[PDB]
Amino acid sequence: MTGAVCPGSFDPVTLGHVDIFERAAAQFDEVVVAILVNPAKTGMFDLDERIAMVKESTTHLPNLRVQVGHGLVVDFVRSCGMTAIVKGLRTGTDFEYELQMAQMNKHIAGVDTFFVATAPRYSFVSSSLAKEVAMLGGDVSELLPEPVNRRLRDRL
Amino acid sequence: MTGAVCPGSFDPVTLGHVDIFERAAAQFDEVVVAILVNPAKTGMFDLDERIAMVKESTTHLPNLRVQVGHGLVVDFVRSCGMTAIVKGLRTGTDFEYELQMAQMNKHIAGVDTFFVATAPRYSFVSSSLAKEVAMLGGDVSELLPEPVNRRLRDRL
Amino acid sequence: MTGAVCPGSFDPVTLGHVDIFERAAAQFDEVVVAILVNPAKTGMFDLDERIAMVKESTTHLPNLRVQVGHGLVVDFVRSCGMTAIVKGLRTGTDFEYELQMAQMNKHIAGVDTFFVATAPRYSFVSSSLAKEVAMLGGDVSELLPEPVNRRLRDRL
Amino acid sequence: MTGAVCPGSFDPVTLGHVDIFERAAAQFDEVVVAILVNPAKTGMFDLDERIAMVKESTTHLPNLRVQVGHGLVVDFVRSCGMTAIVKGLRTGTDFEYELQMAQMNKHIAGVDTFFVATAPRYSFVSSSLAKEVAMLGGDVSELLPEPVNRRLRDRL
Amino acid sequence: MTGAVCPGSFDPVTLGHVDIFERAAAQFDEVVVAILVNPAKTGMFDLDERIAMVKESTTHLPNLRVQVGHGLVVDFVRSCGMTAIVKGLRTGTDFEYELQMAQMNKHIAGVDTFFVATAPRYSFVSSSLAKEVAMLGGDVSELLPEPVNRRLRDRL
Amino acid sequence: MTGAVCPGSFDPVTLGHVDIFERAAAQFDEVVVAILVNPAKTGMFDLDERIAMVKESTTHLPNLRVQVGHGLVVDFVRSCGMTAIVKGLRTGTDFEYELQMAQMNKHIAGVDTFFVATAPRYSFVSSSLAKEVAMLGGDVSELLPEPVNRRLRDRL
Ligand SMILES: Nc1ncnc2c1ncn2[C@@H]1O[C@H](COP(=O)(O)CP(=O)(O)OP(=O)(O)O)[C@@H](O)[C@H]1O
Ligand SMILES: Nc1ncnc2c1ncn2[C@@H]1O[C@H](COP(=O)(O)CP(=O)(O)OP(=O)(O)O)[C@@H](O)[C@H]1O
Ligand SMILES: Nc1ncnc2c1ncn2[C@@H]1O[C@H](COP(=O)(O)CP(=O)(O)OP(=O)(O)O)[C@@H](O)[C@H]1O
Ligand SMILES: Nc1ncnc2c1ncn2[C@@H]1O[C@H](COP(=O)(O)CP(=O)(O)OP(=O)(O)O)[C@@H](O)[C@H]1O
Ligand SMILES: Nc1ncnc2c1ncn2[C@@H]1O[C@H](COP(=O)(O)CP(=O)(O)OP(=O)(O)O)[C@@H](O)[C@H]1O
Ligand SMILES: Nc1ncnc2c1ncn2[C@@H]1O[C@H](COP(=O)(O)CP(=O)(O)OP(=O)(O)O)[C@@H](O)[C@H]1O
Ligand SMILES: [Mg+2]
Ligand SMILES: [Mg+2]
Ligand SMILES: [Mg+2]
Ligand SMILES: [Mg+2]
Ligand SMILES: [Mg+2]
Ligand SMILES: [Mg+2]
Repeated sequence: MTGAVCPGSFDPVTLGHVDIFERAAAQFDEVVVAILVNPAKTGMFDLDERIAMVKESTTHLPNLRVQVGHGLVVDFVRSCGMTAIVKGLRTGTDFEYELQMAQMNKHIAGVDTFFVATAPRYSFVSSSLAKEVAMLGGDVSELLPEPVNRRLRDRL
Repeated sequence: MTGAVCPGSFDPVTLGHVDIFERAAAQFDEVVVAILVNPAKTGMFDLDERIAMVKESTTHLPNLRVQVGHGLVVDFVRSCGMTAIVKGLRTGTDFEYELQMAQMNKHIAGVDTFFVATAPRYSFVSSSLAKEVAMLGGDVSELLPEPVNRRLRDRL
Repeated sequence: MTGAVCPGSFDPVTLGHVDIFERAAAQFDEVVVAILVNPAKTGMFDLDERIAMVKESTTHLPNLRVQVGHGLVVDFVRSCGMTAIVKGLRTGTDFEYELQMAQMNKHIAGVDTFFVATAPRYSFVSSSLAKEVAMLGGDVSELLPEPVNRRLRDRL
Repeated sequence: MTGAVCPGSFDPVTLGHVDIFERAAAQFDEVVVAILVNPAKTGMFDLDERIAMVKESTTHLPNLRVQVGHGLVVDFVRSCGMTAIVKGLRTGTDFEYELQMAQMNKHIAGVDTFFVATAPRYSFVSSSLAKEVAMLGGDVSELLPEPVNRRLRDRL
Repeated sequence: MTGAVCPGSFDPVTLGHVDIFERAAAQFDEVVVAILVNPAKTGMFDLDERIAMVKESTTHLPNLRVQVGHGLVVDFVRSCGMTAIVKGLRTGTDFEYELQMAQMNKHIAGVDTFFVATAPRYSFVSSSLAKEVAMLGGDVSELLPEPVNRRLRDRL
Repeated sequence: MTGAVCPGSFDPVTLGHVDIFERAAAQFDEVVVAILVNPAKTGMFDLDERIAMVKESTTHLPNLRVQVGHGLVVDFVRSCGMTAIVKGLRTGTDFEYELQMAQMNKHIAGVDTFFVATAPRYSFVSSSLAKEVAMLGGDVSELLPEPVNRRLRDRL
């Protein structure tokens, strides 16, 4: 059984993430969305809200499951009995930076990384930027799934 | 039932190629190496020399098959009953070019593309560069597989 | 009295082009689309087919005019009584190439260049890529304007 | 009446900024230099000194005015009755990064962004780097307008 | 007598650094590894351990010496009676960023900078990334000289 | 006994070139400018015109010599009793291309490459671009040295 882990902070999940989830889900037997803890960076939502927002936006994906990660991505991936990561890429800069982590991840663990190009529509969409805009009152509603919008309309 | 295509000219196959082959064969049920026809320009090796070279270097990959394509990659992909292309990336610049190709392929045919970062040790290997060096007497034997080295000796 | 020129081959105009046109026409009193002659190589469409295509897609832009240029863009620009070029950019790589052109144009003629980021939805559209796909039977109709789609049908 | 807002922190303004100011001022009816507040990042000068340094360096630009911005750039721009931003770009990396903000800024507000390539002379000039060098005793005097130099010769 | 300074934090030195050291040492009369103090960023090792780790890994390099730097790299270089810096580059992004510092360093001090491309083997190797992996239990032993490994096997 | 080679076509030499020459001549005991033969394509200037141009612009560089190379640069380099190539870099993109070349040269011949960032003032100068502009009547005289300007006048 083929499989890939999609790691990230998903704080919050965006239509950009959901496109990746779908695209990954179309090509692997299982996909595991791994929500990584950052103990240094406090963020807008906590895990329960995070998982919940991913679960609500991915109901149409049976082979996909959501799960909290800790420690080294590669350790998490291997603990899923998988050997592959799937990440989106918006630009060549992202690639130059993801490249190093991917080559490190192969070196230490035999875990490979597959990259998908962002969808043209959402290429400018990122969690941090959507937050800041939303904080300052801008309408980011067309860039996020409704589960996320409802919860934002609660943090007004 | 999971499957990816690796399109390219493989004129000739390199260790870089073989690496992508292995890496895709490990994650998909089926891999199809697609040797693509270009009219301008004609290669150094002929279509059958290329299939032979690809077959000869992939004997350890039982889920891997080699076919020859004409026309759009997506037409070729759709015709294998597959919806997914796999390619290696050397640099951020490669990515920016392939990103345009990838999105255009997805738009016209729902065919997605998965990218895989070069292995550190072959990041400089490309077939055009290896050929240029071999024509002028440089030893590229450690960058190509034995089947290829063989065919190259008989052009000294 | 504020004016910019959009130089290019527009062989043929795409929705990407039209987007830049609109975006420049909104910010300058006058926009001049400059169809530039290249000897090597000859296009797919002929000079008058290109003007027709540009006129036909810009009927909603009253401050926009189309002229044909030969030679250096800066000579053409200076001759419209203008000091400013406007171009779209797809990627960081586009920028690095155009940056050299821009600075060289400013040095030799005091002509400046204003760059405008591609619209997300057309970031993959270029005329050469659209042509390549159309020659091989892919549907690019959603990336080009109706006047162009029309002329393309009559080459199937 | 055409117009563009030049936003930044201008702490302090550099000959790099002044070139942009001039170049923008040559193509729009009005230009508004917007000095953005960062409540997180304390910096070398405060607003009054900032505005003053810009005002002293831009006396030769009648259509230009200087003004403090708050909140979302796009909200500021719209409050000036304008629909355009003008930013300098030094490299393809800057572009990849400015691209996302620009596409976001169009999405949420219809505000467009125009980019100008830095002048070859000042391509390495940036406020933060000039500060650090000046802090550590290096002579950055040829990279900053005299209004800024005099004030630095006061912070020795 | 020709010479170049190799500045960095070397916390800790990697096989990536050692390749650079060697390559620099092969082309200049002397090389001075300059270990720069960052008073803001606390790091894993302190200077004595840092110098010691470099000294133990560079015994085979007679023309090379190790030394603590303070203040402006260019001031340090000039204090060695040298006029050149040598740095490794992994990617085009690094280059775009090192370019600005190098052009600044020429401007203020006539100090030039030479760049060497990383070795394919170690292209993904960096001190910070090796630390994090090692912190989290990954085996980075093949990416660091034995002097560094022994000391890491002490911080378990 | 320290030495570097500067390979290139120098068709013709520019101020950019001369800058690299000076910068290398300041740091190595010997510099060899290597004018490399290309069959496709033939230049604007002939091999002896190029040597003359390089000699005429480097009279102030006593440790600099000009030879003509055929074949691989590394063969030419090894034959000067040298192990080092020196090249200028304009952009991150230049770097990514030259990085492949550099690593391939090191692999096949132990020949290393040192890169030097363009001087700000000539960052846009390349010989192909200067030629294109001169053919169409633009004044490139401030970007090339007098010996070259001379030979160009006699092609107006
Ligand atoms: N809009 C988008 N399109 C395609 N892939 C995206 C994407 N946004 C994010 N991704 C991918 O999915 C991964 C998980 O995202 P996160 O790390 O949770 C935050 P982000 O949205 O990437 O941007 P941020 O790190 O600037 O907040 C990212 O590393 C990226 O590879
Ligand atoms: N050393 C390497 N490492 C990883 N991927 C590589 C690689 N070399 C090539 N690839 C990928 O595999 C695909 C097939 O390659 P081809 O189109 O047959 C020729 P090439 O070897 O890429 O070099 P060239 O196109 O510069 O001659 C390419 O699209 C490329 O992305
Ligand atoms: N989809 C798009 N979005 C934004 N700008 C674009 C664009 N496509 C083209 N442009 C810009 O408009 C200018 C005119 O384009 P042309 O030179 O006529 C051909 P092209 O459509 O860029 O593709 P090609 O040159 O790869 O065939 C280009 O310099 C480019 O920067
Ligand atoms: N030297 C230069 N040449 C051209 N444009 C420049 C420039 N320096 C800055 N700019 C542009 O003007 C904007 C305003 O500058 P600021 O944000 O005040 C600081 P900065 O000088 O850009 O560099 P920094 O952010 O590293 O301090 C920048 O975002 C950049 O787009
Ligand atoms: N693996 C590698 N290959 C080639 N050059 C490298 C290299 N790692 C580092 N260098 C070069 O040597 C310099 C000194 O390194 P340091 O600043 O001590 C930490 P680093 O290993 O570069 O990565 P970091 O800054 O992400 O921790 C770097 O600026 C880089 O130019
Ligand atoms: N303005 C400049 N500043 C710094 N380095 C430069 C430079 N112009 C060229 N160089 C470097 O010197 C080397 C020799 O150049 P050549 O191959 O002779 C032609 P070119 O002048 O680079 O432009 P072209 O190749 O685009 O026509 C190049 O490899 C390039 O890296
Ligand atoms: Mg993130
Ligand atoms: Mg190819
Ligand atoms: Mg074109
Ligand atoms: Mg800033
Ligand atoms: Mg560092
Ligand atoms: Mg050249």
